[PDB]
Amino acid sequence: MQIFVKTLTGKTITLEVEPSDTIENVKAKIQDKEGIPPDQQRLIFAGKQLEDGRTLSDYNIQKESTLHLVLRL
Amino acid sequence: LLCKKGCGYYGNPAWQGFCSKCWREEYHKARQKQIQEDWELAERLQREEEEAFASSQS
Ligand SMILES: [Zn+2]
Repeated sequence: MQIFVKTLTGKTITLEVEPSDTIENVKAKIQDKEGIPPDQQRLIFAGKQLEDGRTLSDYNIQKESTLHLVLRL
Repeated sequence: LLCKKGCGYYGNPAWQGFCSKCWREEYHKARQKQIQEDWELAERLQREEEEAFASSQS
């Protein structure tokens, strides 16, 4: 399925993912497209920072959901 | 009974009383408010990383 990951700086990343994907997995995917390392990434959906060991389905992230990416410094 | 937006179609219990089309409109509305809210939060959190970095190198 597709989900979109918006940055604050004018970019939307489209990812190919499964409800079963871990957050760690999704961040690996962002490293693939964007060259950003997983540990520089904070992902947000529905008011919450997403945890590395949980899956998209744990958050009811469905087809076409939009997450936000913030950079960790 | 009938759709709560007053559509003239029947609403579905599994969709809070709404019909297929009216429920898709509510769903879209909710998902826009969620994206706005997450944007606001991602601003807060970005402000905060830049500050935490800045006081770290100050
Ligand atoms: Zn209706």
